[PDB]
Amino acid sequence: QVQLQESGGGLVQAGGSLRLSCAASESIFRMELMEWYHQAPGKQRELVATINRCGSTNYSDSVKGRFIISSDNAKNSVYLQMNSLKDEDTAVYSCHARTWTSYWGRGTQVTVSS
Amino acid sequence: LKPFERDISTEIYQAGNKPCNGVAGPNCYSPLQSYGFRPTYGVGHQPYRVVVLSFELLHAPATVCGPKKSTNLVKNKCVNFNFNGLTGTGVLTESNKKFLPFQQFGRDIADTTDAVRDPQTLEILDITPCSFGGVSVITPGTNTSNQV
Amino acid sequence: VNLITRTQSYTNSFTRGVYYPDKVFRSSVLHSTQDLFLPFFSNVTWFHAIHDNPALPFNDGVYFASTEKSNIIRGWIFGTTLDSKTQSLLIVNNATNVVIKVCEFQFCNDPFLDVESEFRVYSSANNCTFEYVSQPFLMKNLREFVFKNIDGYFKIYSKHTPINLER
Ligand SMILES: *[C@@H]1O[C@H](CO)[C@@H](O[C@@H]2O[C@H](CO)[C@@H](O)[C@H](O)[C@H]2NC(C)=O)[C@H](O)[C@H]1NC(C)=O
Ligand SMILES: *[C@@H]1O[C@H](CO)[C@@H](O)[C@H](O)[C@H]1NC(C)=O
Ligand SMILES: *[C@@H]1O[C@H](CO)[C@@H](O)[C@H](O)[C@H]1NC(C)=O
Ligand SMILES: *[C@@H]1O[C@H](CO)[C@@H](O)[C@H](O)[C@H]1NC(C)=O
Ligand SMILES: *[C@@H]1O[C@H](CO)[C@@H](O)[C@H](O)[C@H]1NC(C)=O
Repeated sequence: QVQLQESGGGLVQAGGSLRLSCAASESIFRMELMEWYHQAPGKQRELVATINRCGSTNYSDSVKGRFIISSDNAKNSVYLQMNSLKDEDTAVYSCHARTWTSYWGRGTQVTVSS
Repeated sequence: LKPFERDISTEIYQAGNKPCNGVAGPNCYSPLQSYGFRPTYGVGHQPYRVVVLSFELLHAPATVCGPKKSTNLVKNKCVNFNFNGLTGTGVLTESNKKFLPFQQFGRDIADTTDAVRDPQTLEILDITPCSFGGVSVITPGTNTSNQV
Repeated sequence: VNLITRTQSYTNSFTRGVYYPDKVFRSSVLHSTQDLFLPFFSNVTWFHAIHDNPALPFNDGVYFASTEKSNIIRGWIFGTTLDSKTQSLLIVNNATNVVIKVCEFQFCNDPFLDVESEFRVYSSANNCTFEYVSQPFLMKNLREFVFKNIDGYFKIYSKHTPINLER
C-alpha cells in the first residue's frame, strides 16, 4: 500500500478557507521532516512550508501570515491551513517526507476563482 | 514453568470445553496428587530429601566465603594478589580512575582486570604486569671464539 | 470507591532509556550489548489521571517516567490476576522507608492511600512468602525508572535528571 496519501483539493473562491491533509502509514515521529511543495501550470516547484522533528517550522516569503502547518499525534498526519487565497495560489500540492529515503504523494488540485 | 518459579494456587483443572464450576466432575480434576510412601517399597520409590545450593558470582561486594586470613597491603612491588578470589601477579599502584559507587572491577581491551577495589578500605588500585623482555645472543662462530 | 478518571495522549521518547548493562568500569571504548532496551523514536502513552482500567499490561519490561515535583505518585503493584488466588507485589514508598511484600493480596478495583492507611489497597493477605524493607527509592526534575524480570529476578534501575521548561 502507498505510504503518503493526500486530501483536501477542490474549487474554492477567493478569500475562503481550506484544509489540506497528508497522512503517512508509518509513524510521523521517525520521518524527521515533512514539507509541502506546490507547482503551478508551466512553472517550477517551490517549497511552501516545512516542519522538522524537533518542532522548528519554516515557510516561504509569500506564505507568511496566511498559512499554518501542524501535526497531531493521534492520527499520523500533517495539516496545512489554506487562508486568504488569491489567484496565484491555484496550483497542485504534494507533501514529502524523508526518513532515510524520500517519499512523495500526489493529488490535491486546488483552484481559486477570481 | 519458567526457571526458579513456584506455584501455590490450588484449583480444579479443566480438561474439557465446559467450565468446571467448582466441582471435580467429568473433565475436571484436582492437580495435587499425594505421594504414597511405604517402608516395603522398592528403592526407586522411597522418599528422598533434596537440598539445592545456588551460588551468585562476583558482580557486587562479596559477602559469603571461607576462612582466609587477610594480610598487609604493599605497593610499587611485583607481588602476588588475591582479591576476593581473583588471583594474579603484578604491580599495584594508586588510582586516578573515578569508579562509580556500584562498580567493583575494571576491564581493558583484552577483557582482563586492571583496576580493583580493596575490600576492607574502599580504595582503588591499578595493576600493571611486571617487567619482561627478550634476549638475543650475538656470537661469532664457535670455531673462532667462545665469547658472546 | 471509584473516583479516578484518566485520559491518554501520545508523544515520542526521542533518545532516552539507556542504562549501564553491567557493573564493570570501562573507559574510551565502544561496547556492543544485547538486552532489553527502549527503542529510539517510539510511542510513549502519556497518561493523565484526574479526580478507569489502570491494569496496564507488563509484557517484557516497563520504562516509567515522571516530571512532577509534588510527589503525589508513590509505589506500584504487580501481578497476573490482581486477586487473592495468586501472589502479588506491593512496592510502596513514603518519606522514610520502602516496604516490598510478595503475598496473595485481595486487591480492590482502585487502590490508594488515605494519607496513611493502605486498607483500600487490599482486603487481607494470608500466605506471604517474601518481605523486604529498605530506604525509599524516590528522592523541574525528571525521574526515570526501568523495571524488568529475568529468571525469577526482579531488577529495578533508576535515574534523576534536571529538566528545564520543556513540554
Ligand atoms: C502510537 O501507537 C498507537 C497504536 O497504533 C497509535 O494509536 C492509534 O492511531 C491510529 C491512527 O489511525 C488510530 O486508530 C488511533 O488514533 C489509535 N488507536 C487506538 C487508540 O486504538 C498512535 O498513532 C501511535 N502514535 C503516533 C504518534 O502515531
Ligand atoms: C505466569 O502467568 C502467565 C499469564 O497467565 C501464565 O500463562 C503462566 O503459566 C504463569 N507461569 C509462568 C511460569 O509463566
Ligand atoms: C575492617 O576491620 C579493620 C580492622 O578492625 C579496620 O581497620 C577497617 O576499617 C574495617 N573496615 C570496614 C569497612 O569495616
Ligand atoms: C514508611 O513506611 C515504613 C514501613 O513500615 C514505616 O515504618 C514508616 O513509618 C513510614 N513513614 C512514615 C513517615 O510514617
Ligand atoms: C495458605 O494456604 C493454605 C493451603 O493453600 C490454606 O489452607 C490457608 O488457609 C492459607 N492461608 C494461611 C494463612 O495459611
